[PDB]
Amino acid sequence: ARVKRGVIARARHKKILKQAKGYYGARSRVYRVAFQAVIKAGQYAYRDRRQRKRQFRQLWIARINAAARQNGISYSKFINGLKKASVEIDRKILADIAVFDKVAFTALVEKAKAALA
Amino acid sequence: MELVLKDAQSALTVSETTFGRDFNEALVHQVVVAYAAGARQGTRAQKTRAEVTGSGKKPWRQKGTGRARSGSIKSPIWRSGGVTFAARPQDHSQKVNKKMYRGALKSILSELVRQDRLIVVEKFSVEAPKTKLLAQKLKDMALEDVLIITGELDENLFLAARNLHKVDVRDATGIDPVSLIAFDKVVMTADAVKQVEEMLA
Amino acid sequence: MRLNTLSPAEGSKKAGKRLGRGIGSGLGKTGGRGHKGQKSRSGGGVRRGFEGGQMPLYRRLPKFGFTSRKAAITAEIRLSDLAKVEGGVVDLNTLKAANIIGIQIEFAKVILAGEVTTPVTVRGLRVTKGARAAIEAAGGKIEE
Amino acid sequence: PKIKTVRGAAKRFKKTGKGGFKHKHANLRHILTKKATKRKRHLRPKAMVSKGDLGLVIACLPYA
RNA sequence: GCUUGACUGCGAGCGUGACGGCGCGAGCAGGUGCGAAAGCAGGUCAUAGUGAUCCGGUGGUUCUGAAUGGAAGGGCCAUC
RNA sequence: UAGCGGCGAGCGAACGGGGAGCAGCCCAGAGCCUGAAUCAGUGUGUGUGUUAGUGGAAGCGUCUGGAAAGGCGCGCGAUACAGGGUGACAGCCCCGUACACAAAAAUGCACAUGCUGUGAGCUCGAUGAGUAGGGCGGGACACGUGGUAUCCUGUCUGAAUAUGGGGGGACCAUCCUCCAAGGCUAAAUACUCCUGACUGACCGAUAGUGAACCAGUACCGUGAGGGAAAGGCGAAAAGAACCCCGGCGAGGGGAGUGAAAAAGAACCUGAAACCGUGUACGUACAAGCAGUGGGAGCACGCUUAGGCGUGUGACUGCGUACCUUUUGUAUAAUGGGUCAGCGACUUAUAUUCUGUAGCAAGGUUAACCGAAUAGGGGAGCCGAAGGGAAACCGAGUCUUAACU
Ligand SMILES: [K+]
Ligand SMILES: [K+]
Ligand SMILES: [K+]
Ligand SMILES: [K+]
Ligand SMILES: [K+]
Ligand SMILES: [K+]
Ligand SMILES: [K+]
Ligand SMILES: [K+]
Ligand SMILES: [K+]
Ligand SMILES: [K+]
Ligand SMILES: [K+]
Ligand SMILES: [K+]
Ligand SMILES: [K+]
Ligand SMILES: [K+]
Ligand SMILES: [K+]
Ligand SMILES: [Mg+2]
Ligand SMILES: [Mg+2]
Ligand SMILES: [Mg+2]
Ligand SMILES: [Mg+2]
Ligand SMILES: [Mg+2]
Ligand SMILES: [Mg+2]
Ligand SMILES: [Mg+2]
Ligand SMILES: [Mg+2]
Ligand SMILES: [Mg+2]
Ligand SMILES: [Mg+2]
Ligand SMILES: [Mg+2]
Ligand SMILES: [Mg+2]
Ligand SMILES: [Mg+2]
Ligand SMILES: [Mg+2]
Ligand SMILES: [Mg+2]
Ligand SMILES: [Mg+2]
Ligand SMILES: [Mg+2]
Ligand SMILES: [Mg+2]
Ligand SMILES: [Mg+2]
Ligand SMILES: [Mg+2]
Ligand SMILES: [Mg+2]
Ligand SMILES: [Mg+2]
Ligand SMILES: [Mg+2]
Ligand SMILES: [Mg+2]
Ligand SMILES: [Mg+2]
Ligand SMILES: [Mg+2]
Ligand SMILES: [Mg+2]
Ligand SMILES: [Mg+2]
Ligand SMILES: [Mg+2]
Ligand SMILES: [Mg+2]
Ligand SMILES: [Mg+2]
Ligand SMILES: [Mg+2]
Ligand SMILES: [Mg+2]
Ligand SMILES: [Mg+2]
Ligand SMILES: [Mg+2]
Ligand SMILES: [Mg+2]
Ligand SMILES: [Mg+2]
Ligand SMILES: [Mg+2]
Ligand SMILES: [Mg+2]
Ligand SMILES: [Mg+2]
Ligand SMILES: [Mg+2]
Ligand SMILES: [Mg+2]
Ligand SMILES: [Mg+2]
Ligand SMILES: [Mg+2]
Ligand SMILES: [Mg+2]
Ligand SMILES: [Mg+2]
Ligand SMILES: [Mg+2]
Repeated sequence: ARVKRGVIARARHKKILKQAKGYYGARSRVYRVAFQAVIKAGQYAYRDRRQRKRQFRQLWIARINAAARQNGISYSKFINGLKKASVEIDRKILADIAVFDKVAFTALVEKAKAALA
Repeated sequence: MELVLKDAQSALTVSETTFGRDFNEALVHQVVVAYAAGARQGTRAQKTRAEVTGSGKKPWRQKGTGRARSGSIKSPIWRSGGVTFAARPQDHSQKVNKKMYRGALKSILSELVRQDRLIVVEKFSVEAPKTKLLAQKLKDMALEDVLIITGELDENLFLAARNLHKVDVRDATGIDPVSLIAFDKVVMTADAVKQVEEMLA
Repeated sequence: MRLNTLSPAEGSKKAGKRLGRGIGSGLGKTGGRGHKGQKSRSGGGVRRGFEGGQMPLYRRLPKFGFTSRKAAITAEIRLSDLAKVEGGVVDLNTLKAANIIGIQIEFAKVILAGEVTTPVTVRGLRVTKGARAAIEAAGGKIEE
Repeated sequence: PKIKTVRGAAKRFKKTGKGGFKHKHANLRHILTKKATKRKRHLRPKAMVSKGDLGLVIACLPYA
């Protein structure tokens, strides 16, 4: 029962090389190099599903800070004020409102300031 | 336990142990596998590094050439080299305990009765050693793929069945577990049933 | 019941280990041998009873005893064997004929093991105190 | 082929009813005058092979 | 001063060792010494003073004894 | 197992049992008697095989197609549906196959009866000497000199010879058993350079022979010796008339053949590395494992016209390959230029444990017989009893004079 490897080996190599499309040089052409590139791409993608959540929160906070300071209050006081006012709107939504509805954002700041006063 | 004869319409009495027992799949499986293992010829070989034709000269010196170290041109790493674990001829036959063999046959025969695949007749024969006669007889009986078991194997029936690939004609002593399962129907003469009864008990 | 509807019993056919076929198997690379040393090697490992060079147990302990040739030609008969002979007389030859003892056995002893429930004459065998009581209680007799 | 008994082990161990092994004690061959009678008396009866050593003995005596 | 307990067979139980081993031990049987007796004595205030197995030697022995009776050799106990 | 054994590593019987097969004779010598038994060489009939051969059943229509053996329909043979071939897969087209037959000549074999040599039967007698045995040295016996029987003999010796002699594992006695120093002998057993037939959970061109091919060749070596690579057009050569560019080239474009010519002989399929042409997008102020998360712009598709898809990826967060070996490696430690193909826990037997199946105080057979995967075969093996070094005793036994 001699087994030739060619058909299965080809399919495995092609599966990896397909995942390496777009990579530079040997990384999209050469199995040995492409395999390492694909594993590393997977490692980074795993890491960066966690980092994405950090990076977006960082961005939302920076924008809330800018919008809050245009309305005469720091980010840190603003968040404290909203919590004392029992407002549960999260940072993704606050940052969205900061950009797209300036008047509504001002109303949130006034709510925060009233809770602090 | 009784089996009605199709031609005669009598009632042949048989033991519950042989023809009425439960199907033991695990036991039957072992015996069927053993039977197929018994059919293997097991004739093959490859050449180890000892058996490949060539010199025992070391291909190049141990050190200094910048090549991987080599010892034999017959190394299994090398093209044209030996097979690492070269096959030899093997005996693939298994032991089947006598009682497990007999137990498997009783399970099979009992299951053929439950599935209405065992057909008992008083007699089964042909006038002349003519395939056309047996082919017509099986057409009359609504049989196609059939194992025919006789008490004594007729020469006319043997010769008539030989060129029909769907049909096989055996004596009762020449039953085997795979053949009872493989054919769609099993026709037994009354005399064959008694010999099989006596054989298995 | 067809050749493609038979299965083995659950648990009856465990798959063999295959070493050195990659990470996922759990036996890749070193094949369960660990790292280096004599035991990792092809043909590697020390002989039976070897303890690293310390005088091994089977040499630091003394030899004792001798083997008796008489023991090899002496058998024990159970009470349950007494009924297995043909014709109700138990002696060496009838025990040999019944395949109870080997043909080269020259001496035999009936012991209190199992039961005797029939009258048996025992001739030319030793019998234990307990076996004698059991044989005599079943209406048997013992002849030296 | 058949496993070969370690013949030196067969001269030093005998299998008991529950599958342990009896052996003769060491230290009662010679240099006996200096040994207390108590010590020698306790070395006379046969002893059982310890748990740690059973694996070694069993390997040596496959037909015990 | 009188003595041979520096006893023989055993040993509940325990300590210490990977193991081989080593250690402590009331008490039981037999026979003993000392003392008036209770009692004590199985070496020495204790902890070093030691060498496995093999091979063989010596003495003993209700064991074995290659046709049988013996014997040789072997075993077992003591010891080198 | 018993034993042997620096009692180490290891070596390893026999007795006895079950089978296959089976067969007994002659000389060491005269007599009587005829040449009776039977083995060889040389004949010649009788079969029976071998070396060429002979006959050997039964199918058409229609659909797809380059082609039908395929599909569909309706028939027929089968002691033949083994197998091979034929323009795709054929019981019925071809070659076969089952079955039935055949030899002028040579020849194996088996019996038959000649001739030639060979002599059986019977009674009486005989019964293997430099031998057995020994001393010395060595070797062989499972047995290593050991308490070492037995066998062989290089060396030195040396019996009794049937009222005798050998052996029974030191040795002696007793008893039993056999007759050395002369020889022949079928079968069961071993093997395959070679011939025929058939088979394979054997390989399928880096495999399988080293060798599918003009291979023990080319080639290497003074020589012994070493020793490759290399298979496939198509159903059929129908292997491309003729024309055109070119050197009366190479190579190509047409034409033609063909089902197909990116089947055109550098020929089935035609992967990958590697190298190009074309198009989209990015890229000449920008620093590092080259990705990943975010992300504009552009191009091209789709179209609830909201968006989506595909390619690209400005800019930006994070981010020092893999294997190995290590306390620890981005490591400036190891290994890999890349791709494709191959390349490493197997096999046999024994043994123990687990799972599972059978049968159960029983379980199971080996060789072998059997045409038999059956059935027979229970020789054996394991288990149902242990204790003791052992004799031995035995649900106990050993220890000890004897056990609380
Ligand atoms: K048939
Ligand atoms: K392991
Ligand atoms: K006392
Ligand atoms: K057709
Ligand atoms: K055909
Ligand atoms: K001589
Ligand atoms: K004699
Ligand atoms: K070669
Ligand atoms: K080759
Ligand atoms: K980036
Ligand atoms: K290192
Ligand atoms: K280095
Ligand atoms: K196993
Ligand atoms: K099992
Ligand atoms: K006891
Ligand atoms: Mg293949
Ligand atoms: Mg590519
Ligand atoms: Mg090869
Ligand atoms: Mg059988
Ligand atoms: Mg692991
Ligand atoms: Mg390693
Ligand atoms: Mg290490
Ligand atoms: Mg290790
Ligand atoms: Mg090696
Ligand atoms: Mg028997
Ligand atoms: Mg001693
Ligand atoms: Mg105790
Ligand atoms: Mg020695
Ligand atoms: Mg004797
Ligand atoms: Mg003798
Ligand atoms: Mg002695
Ligand atoms: Mg024909
Ligand atoms: Mg084709
Ligand atoms: Mg003679
Ligand atoms: Mg002699
Ligand atoms: Mg001599
Ligand atoms: Mg001699
Ligand atoms: Mg000599
Ligand atoms: Mg010698
Ligand atoms: Mg010796
Ligand atoms: Mg003698
Ligand atoms: Mg001789
Ligand atoms: Mg080749
Ligand atoms: Mg190919
Ligand atoms: Mg030359
Ligand atoms: Mg062709
Ligand atoms: Mg041209
Ligand atoms: Mg083709
Ligand atoms: Mg091609
Ligand atoms: Mg630009
Ligand atoms: Mg600048
Ligand atoms: Mg720029
Ligand atoms: Mg740069
Ligand atoms: Mg993204
Ligand atoms: Mg960075
Ligand atoms: Mg280091
Ligand atoms: Mg690091
Ligand atoms: Mg560097
Ligand atoms: Mg490096
Ligand atoms: Mg290194
Ligand atoms: Mg390198
Ligand atoms: Mg016992």
